[PDB]
Amino acid sequence: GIRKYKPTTPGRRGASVSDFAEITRSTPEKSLVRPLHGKGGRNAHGRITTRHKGGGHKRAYRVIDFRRHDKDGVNAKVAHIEYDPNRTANIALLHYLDGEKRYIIAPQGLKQGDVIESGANADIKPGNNLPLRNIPAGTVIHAVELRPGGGAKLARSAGVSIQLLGKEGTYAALRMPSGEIRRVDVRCRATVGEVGNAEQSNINWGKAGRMRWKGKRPTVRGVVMNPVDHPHGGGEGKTSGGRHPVSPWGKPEGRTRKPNKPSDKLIVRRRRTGK
Amino acid sequence: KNVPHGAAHIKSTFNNTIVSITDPQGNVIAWASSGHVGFKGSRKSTPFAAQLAAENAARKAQEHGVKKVDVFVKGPGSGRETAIRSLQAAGLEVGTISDVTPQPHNGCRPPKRRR
Amino acid sequence: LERIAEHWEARRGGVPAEAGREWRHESEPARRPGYFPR
Amino acid sequence: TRKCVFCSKKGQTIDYKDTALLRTYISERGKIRARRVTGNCVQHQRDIAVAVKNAREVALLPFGS
Amino acid sequence: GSVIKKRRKRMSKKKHRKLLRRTRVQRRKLG
Amino acid sequence: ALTAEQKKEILGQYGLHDTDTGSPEAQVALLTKRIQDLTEHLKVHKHDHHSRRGLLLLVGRRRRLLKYVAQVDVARYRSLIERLGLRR
Amino acid sequence: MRPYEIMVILDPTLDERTVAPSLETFLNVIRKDGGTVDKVDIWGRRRLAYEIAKHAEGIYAVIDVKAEPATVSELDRQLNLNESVLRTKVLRTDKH
RNA sequence: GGGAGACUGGAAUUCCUGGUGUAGCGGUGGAAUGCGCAGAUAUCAGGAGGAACACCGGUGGCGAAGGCGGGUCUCUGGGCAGUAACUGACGCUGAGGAGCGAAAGCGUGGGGAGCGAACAGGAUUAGAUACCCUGGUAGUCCACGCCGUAAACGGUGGGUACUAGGUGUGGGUUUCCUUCCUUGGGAUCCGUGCCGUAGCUAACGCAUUAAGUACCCCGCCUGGGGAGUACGGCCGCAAGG
Repeated sequence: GIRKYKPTTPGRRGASVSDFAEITRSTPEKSLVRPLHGKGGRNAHGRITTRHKGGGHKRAYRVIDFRRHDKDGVNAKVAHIEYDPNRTANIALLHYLDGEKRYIIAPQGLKQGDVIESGANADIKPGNNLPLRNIPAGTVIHAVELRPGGGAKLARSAGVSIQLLGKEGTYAALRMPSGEIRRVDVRCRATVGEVGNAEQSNINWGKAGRMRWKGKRPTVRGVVMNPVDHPHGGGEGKTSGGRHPVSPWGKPEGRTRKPNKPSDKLIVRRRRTGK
Repeated sequence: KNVPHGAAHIKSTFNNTIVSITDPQGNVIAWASSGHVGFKGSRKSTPFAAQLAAENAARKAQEHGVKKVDVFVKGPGSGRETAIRSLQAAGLEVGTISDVTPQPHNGCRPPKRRR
Repeated sequence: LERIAEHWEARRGGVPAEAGREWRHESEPARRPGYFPR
Repeated sequence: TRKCVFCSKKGQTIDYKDTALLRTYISERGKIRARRVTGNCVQHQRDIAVAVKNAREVALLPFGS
Repeated sequence: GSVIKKRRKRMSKKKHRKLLRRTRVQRRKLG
Repeated sequence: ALTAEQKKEILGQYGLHDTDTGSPEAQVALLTKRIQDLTEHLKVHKHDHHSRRGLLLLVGRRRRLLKYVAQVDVARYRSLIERLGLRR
Repeated sequence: MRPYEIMVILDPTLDERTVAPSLETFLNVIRKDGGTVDKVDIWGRRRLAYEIAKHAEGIYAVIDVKAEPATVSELDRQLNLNESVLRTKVLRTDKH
C-alpha cells in the first residue's frame, strides 16, 4: 500500500513511500542475480543519446522468466515475493517440483504458498501461463508475447492488465493498456491476472533527492536556453518560445509512428486522446 | 432484380413517417419519405403525407417486381393506419401486420419534461 | 399593456397543449370509437 | 372473484422448470399477468414472478416474444 | 401557513448568500 | 444468529441449572457469542451499517443485564466477567 | 451440507452420448470434497427461447447435489470455464 | 425491495465495421441553428461500452430515520404468531455524548452510454443573461474518505392504560357451517387504510394508528422586522454548518 510521511521536514511534507506489504523476503536469490552497471544515458560512442540519466543507486539484475515454455505440466509453489529495483512490479520466486527456482513478475493477489501451473492443461487461476488458444475470451491477462516464442513483451508494468476480447482464425484480438486494440497469434502465451503493486503510481516523491536516487538528472526547459542551444531559446525576459513548440532538434509535434509499418495490418484501432 | 415477396417497414414518429420496402433478407429496395413527396416542417406529420409516402414507396417497389408484402409498423401513432391502407390501395397485398416498437426494460435516462 | 400583449410569448402558457393533460376549454376532445372499449 | 389455485389442497408447487405451468400465467406478449386477473395470493404471485424470471434467464421462456 | 413567510425568509437567505459569494477572497485574506 | 447446537453447548456451560435459558448468565453468554460473531462479520463488511445497529442493540442489552447482575450480587458479576473475558 | 439444484445448458454440437460421462468427471469435485451426493438427470436437445452464444439449440441437464457452499462454487466456477457449457444456474432447494 | 459482497441476464440508447439504399433527416405552436449528399435518416448482420432494471408492481411489503424491488449464491440485522420451558421488575425516558443520515457539493484514483448545471449557437421578445430547439463540460456511475444539511413532513417526541362501531387490506394462530374444494363464517394476536360516535378544537378537522381521558421523562415557544445575521468560539480541505 501507501504510507504517508509526516511533515517533519520541508522535504517530507507531501511525500509518501511504498508500503512494502507483499514483500516476504529482503534479499534476492543468489543464483538468479546478474551484475548491472549504469550507462549514464550514453551509447557505444560515449555520447549522451538519452538525456536526464546518470547517478542513482547501484542495482543488480534478477533474471525474470518471461519465456515460461519448458515447465509445461510441472507445478510450482510460490516461495517468496521480493522487491525488484529494475521494474515497477514485484517478483515472485517459484519452486518447481523438479527442483528449479525461477522468477516471474508477481500477479495481483498472488500469495506465498500458492500453486502455479503452466501449459494447455492449466487452470485459469492468476499466475498460470498457457497459450492464448486455451484462455477463454473476456478474461484479464498480462505478460503477453508478440510472436510465438519471443517471450512476454506486453502488459508488464505494475497494475497493468490486458483484456482478451475474442479469437477468430489464428488471431486473438486484445485491448492494450493504452486502449489500443491489436491482433496477435493464438500460439502466443500469456499469464492470467493483473500485475500487482497497482498503487505504486500514487507515490509522492517529495524532494529532488529521491529522483536523483532513482537516476534522473534535472531537466532544463528549452525557453531558458540560448538560441544556439534550443529552438525555443532566446529573447529578453520570459517568452513562450516565439514559435510553434518543437523538440531540441527542431522536429515539430505530431505523429511520429512510421507510416506503412509491417504491423499496421495487425492493429485494429490505435489509442485515442481527448475523449 | 425480381423479388416477388418483400417486407415493408413503416416508422411513424411525431413529426415524420418513413416507408422503406425491404427484401426479406433486410436489404432496402425502395424507400419514400414524408418530406420526399413535397411536404416540409410541421406539414409532414399529417396522415395525408404518410398516405402519399406509402403510396409512392408502394409504386417504387411495384415496378421492381414486389407483389406480396408483410408490414412491420413502428413508432408513436400518427399515420400508421393510413400508411397501411395506402399500401393496400396502391396495388400491394398486405399479408401480416406486426407492431415492433422498441420497448426498453427501463434502461436509459429520458430527456427532461418540456414546459 | 403587459396584460394586453397577445403575441406568442404572451399566450404560450395558455395554449391548451398539455397532450392528454391539463383539461382546458379549448383542449382537443378525445377521439372515441363507436364501440365500447371492454 | 377468482380462485388462487395454489392455496388449494391440490396446489401444485411452483417451479422454474415446469414451463407450461408458467406459460398459463404470462400473456401472449410474454409479460407477467397481474395479480387481479390471476387471483392468486401475494406470496404465490411473488413465487410466480420469480419463477418466470428464472425461466427467462435459462432461455425456457421468451424475453417478450 | 402562507408561503409569504417562506418567501421573506428565502429572500433574506438568498441576499446573504450573494453577499458571502461577493466577499470570499476579502474574508479569506482578512481572516 | 447462532444455531441450536452452539446455543445448547453455551447454555450447558453457563446455565445455572440444566434447564434455565433466561438467567442473566445464560443471556449474557449468548449475547457475548452473538457479538463476537457479528464483530467478525463486520470486520469484512465495513459498510453494513444496518447490521451494526443490531450489534449496538445487543451491546446495550448485555450492558443492562450485567448491571442487573452487579446490583443483585457482586460475586456473580465478578465471576461472570472473569469467565467471559470482559472488561467492565 | 445444503441441497442445491444445478441446471446447465451444453451446446448442441457435441454428441449426447458423451454428456453423461463428461458431467460425471465434472462432479468429481463435489464427490471427493466432503462425502457429497448427486442425482444427475439429462433431458437435452431442446430449442432455446432466444439465441445463446450463436446457438438456438441446447442440451439441458439438471443436477441435484448436496454439498458445502464452498464446494458448489468451485464446481460452478469450473463449469463456466469449460467451453462446452453455454450457461449454468445454481439454486438452493431449501426453503430459500 | 432490511443490509453488505461476489458473480451474472435481457430489452433499449449510443458509437464502430460491412451490406442494401437513396435524397433528405432532425426539430417546433411555427421555424432556424444542426446532421447528410465525402452517401445521412431508414433497413439488415456483427462488435464495444456504460447506466437503469419494463410486465410482476398497489396507496402492497420491509426498515429507527434517510430509504429499499433483473437473477443467483455467500454473510448478516430486525419483526410477528404459538407453546409458555426459563430469569424474576432486570422497566421507561434521557441533559450532555456517540453513531447513522436523501440530493447537491469536496478530495484521491477509475469510468463515462444516456441525461445534463455552466457554456455555445437558433428562435421568441421592445429587451431575452429564461421558458422552446441543436450541441454540450462538470456532475450523475465505482472504490475509499469528507460534508452533516431538506417541505429530513403525518409540518403530530418516546412509553403506558382506558374510551361506540362499520368496512377494506397484509402476516399468523384457532372453533363451527362443511362441500371441507371456498375471502365459508366466527374468535384472537400483530400491522396498514377509509368512514364515522362520545370527547376535543378558533376553525379546519382528529377521532382505538387521537389532535379524547390520564401518568412518567425529554426537546422547544414567549409580537413582527433587524436575524438564524454580526462578534467570539467549535467543527470542516473548502463550500459552509
